[PDB]
Amino acid sequence: VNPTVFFDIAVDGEPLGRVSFELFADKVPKTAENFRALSTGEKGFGYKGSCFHRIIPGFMCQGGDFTRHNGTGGKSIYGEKFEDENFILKHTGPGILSMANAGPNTNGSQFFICTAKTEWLDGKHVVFGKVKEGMNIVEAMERFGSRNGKTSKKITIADCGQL
Repeated sequence: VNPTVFFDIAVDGEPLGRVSFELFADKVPKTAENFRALSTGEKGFGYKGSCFHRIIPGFMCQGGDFTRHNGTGGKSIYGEKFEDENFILKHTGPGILSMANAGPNTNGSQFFICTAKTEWLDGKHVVFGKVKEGMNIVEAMERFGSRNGKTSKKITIADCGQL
């Protein structure tokens, strides 16, 4: 059975709500395991306390840079970067979880939650999960974004783990 992980989201330190994700370990096991382990922190580092640094309404919410907090950092449990596992799954609509990258085979820890269908990312970003519960919380987060991605309040992962 595919693992489920949760983020508890806070806005300027005030609790907003919980989002849970199904990770498609049956189709992208290496990519799913990276996200799972970073969510539990079991390797000694991970997402707890990190922020969503880029939110564009009608597009996506981006996070996972837990070392520089602005899109220039992060690392995977396999090292600084790891390969594109496969592109079996596509960006079919809101709720899709996909890896951010800076070119072929440069996955780290950064990810984005799609809030729209983003078909032009198919075959370039590895899809590895989907929102299971709390899409309404993602929609609420989206309202703190802007056209250039800067957030009007600090959106943080106050807690996270495996359900």
